[PDB]
Amino acid sequence: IIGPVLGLVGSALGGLLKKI
Repeated sequence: IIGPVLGLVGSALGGLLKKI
């Protein structure tokens, strides 16, 4: 991927959303 950052944050973004 052009930027693994956007991909990694997006992952933690769904994990934080789980209990959000």
